[PDB]
Amino acid sequence: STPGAQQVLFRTGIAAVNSTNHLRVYFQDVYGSIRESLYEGSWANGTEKNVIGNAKLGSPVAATSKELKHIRVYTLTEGNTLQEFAYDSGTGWYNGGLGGAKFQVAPYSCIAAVFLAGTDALQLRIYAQKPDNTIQEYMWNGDGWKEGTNLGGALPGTGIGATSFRYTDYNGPSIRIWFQTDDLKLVQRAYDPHKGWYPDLVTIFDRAPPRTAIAATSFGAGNSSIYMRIYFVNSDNTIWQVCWDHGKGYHDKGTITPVIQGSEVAIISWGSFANNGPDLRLYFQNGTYISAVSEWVWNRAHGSQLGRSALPPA
Ligand SMILES: CC(=O)N[C@H]1[C@@H](O[C@H]2[C@@H](O)[C@@H](CO)O[C@@H](O)[C@@H]2O[C@@H]2O[C@@H](C)[C@@H](O)[C@@H](O)[C@@H]2O)O[C@H](CO)[C@H](O)[C@@H]1O
Ligand SMILES: CC(=O)N[C@H]1[C@@H](O[C@H]2[C@@H](O)[C@@H](CO)O[C@@H](O)[C@@H]2O[C@@H]2O[C@@H](C)[C@@H](O)[C@@H](O)[C@@H]2O)O[C@H](CO)[C@H](O)[C@@H]1O
Ligand SMILES: CC(=O)N[C@H]1[C@@H](O[C@H]2[C@@H](O)[C@@H](CO)O[C@@H](O)[C@@H]2O[C@@H]2O[C@@H](C)[C@@H](O)[C@@H](O)[C@@H]2O)O[C@H](CO)[C@H](O)[C@@H]1O
Ligand SMILES: CC(=O)N[C@H]1[C@@H](O[C@H]2[C@@H](O)[C@@H](CO)O[C@H](O)[C@@H]2O[C@@H]2O[C@@H](C)[C@@H](O)[C@@H](O)[C@@H]2O)O[C@H](CO)[C@H](O)[C@@H]1O
Ligand SMILES: CC(=O)N[C@H]1[C@@H](O[C@H]2[C@@H](O)[C@@H](CO)O[C@H](O)[C@@H]2O[C@@H]2O[C@@H](C)[C@@H](O)[C@@H](O)[C@@H]2O)O[C@H](CO)[C@H](O)[C@@H]1O
Ligand SMILES: C[C@@H]1O[C@@H](O)[C@@H](O)[C@H](O)[C@@H]1O
Ligand SMILES: [Cl-]
Repeated sequence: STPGAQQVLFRTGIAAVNSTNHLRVYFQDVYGSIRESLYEGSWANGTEKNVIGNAKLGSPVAATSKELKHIRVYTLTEGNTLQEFAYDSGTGWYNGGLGGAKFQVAPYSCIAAVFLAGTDALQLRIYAQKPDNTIQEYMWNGDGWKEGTNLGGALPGTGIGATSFRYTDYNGPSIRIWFQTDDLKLVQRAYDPHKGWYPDLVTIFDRAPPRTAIAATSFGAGNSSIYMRIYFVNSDNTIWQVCWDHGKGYHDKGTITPVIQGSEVAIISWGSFANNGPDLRLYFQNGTYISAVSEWVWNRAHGSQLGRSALPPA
């Protein structure tokens, strides 16, 4: 290992945000602090100096952005309330208003977060699990944090993945979330502006490890068209990918890369098939320097490859 890698919590929550190939990755250190590593032509940071706040040890870590102008990082307090670390260009980092609402969630809750797509407005949707094991949506629409739609029961401790996109023929954003139910299946719920939340769950994987990590992205929105990718840790101790492609639906799935038992997972993307992409980056723990965070890359030029073997501070 390295003194650097040893600072990274084993099975840390992982999140990532980007503006094309300008990357930020969030993780928890062994003292409970949330740190940011960065890629701006090369990897940097992830040190004691790149602390953006503190969270309960073992906390989920979620993040969403509007390019790198506005970044929001979500975690649990020691009291099992949702909290938020915020960055705005020109202001830097501060404690977001989410914590002030004191939303109490199950101590084992995960978190997902999206900015709503296709608007300049800063509108956020956060997904977590309440003590009754239901998935609750929380909303910011410019005038305080409020509860949104309750999305029903899920396996206690389920991973939660989420993405927002805007079809170019729609007048408003869509949302898709993924989670695990008590029967251990992985499922999708869906929100469109005309149907609201679709009544029924769509199964994307028949049986997954209990509380397996779940991470999702979408890209290349067009007229009533989208591409989506969902990742989770399967029982073979690897990340698997599930593929939605326009015109084919949920038509394929397969292993991507080995991880440590119980690794968490983050995904970012940019670009589209129509324009010499997309690009995909996955972050996870695969045992490099024991506890370092590693990267997997997909692009058009070279397809599937391992990227940075050990992210800063390793
Ligand atoms: C090794 C090398 O010199 N090039 C290969 C590498 O590409 C990286 C470079 O092309 C670099 C040029 O300045 O641009 C990088 O963006 C790219 O790296 C990858 O993407 C960035 C955004 C981060 O995720 C990096 O950790 C990641 O490695 O890798 C590519 C594709 O995987 C090609 O092999 C290049 O030949
Ligand atoms: C690549 C690099 O060396 N970045 C360092 C630099 O980053 C900051 C500058 O780019 C600055 C220009 O006005 O804007 C800052 O907000 C930016 O901060 C970095 O990017 C944003 C989006 C956040 O992710 C920040 O946490 C991150 O630091 O200078 C800073 C210190 O000011 C850091 O050393 C970066 O390493
Ligand atoms: C300038 C200022 O006083 N900011 C404090 C205020 O933050 C809100 C304002 O910053 C407002 C005007 O620019 O923008 C809001 O977006 C912002 O709230 C933050 O961003 C939104 C998208 C949500 O993520 C919020 O939870 C988050 O705070 O009030 C906050 C508390 O809400 C802080 O005190 C800011 O310093
Ligand atoms: C897959 C398909 O073509 N039809 C399903 C699907 O409905 C589609 C359909 O309404 C089209 C209209 O062009 O818009 C979407 O593709 C929609 O699917 C919804 O969004 C996609 C991105 C996925 O997340 C999908 O799971 C979701 O349902 O779903 C409906 C459910 O009412 C029916 O199952 C159609 O037969
Ligand atoms: C839509 C479809 O049939 N997908 C196949 C396909 O996927 C490839 C393929 O569409 C080529 C076309 O030359 O473009 C990419 O390689 C695409 O890859 C898929 O999307 C990228 C973003 C990644 O998520 C990657 O993991 C994924 O496979 O061929 C592959 C095998 O090479 C599969 O058979 C898909 O189901
Ligand atoms: C985008 C939509 O915004 C509000 O209407 C919420 O009540 C819905 O759950 C959804 O998040
Ligand atoms: Cl110093």
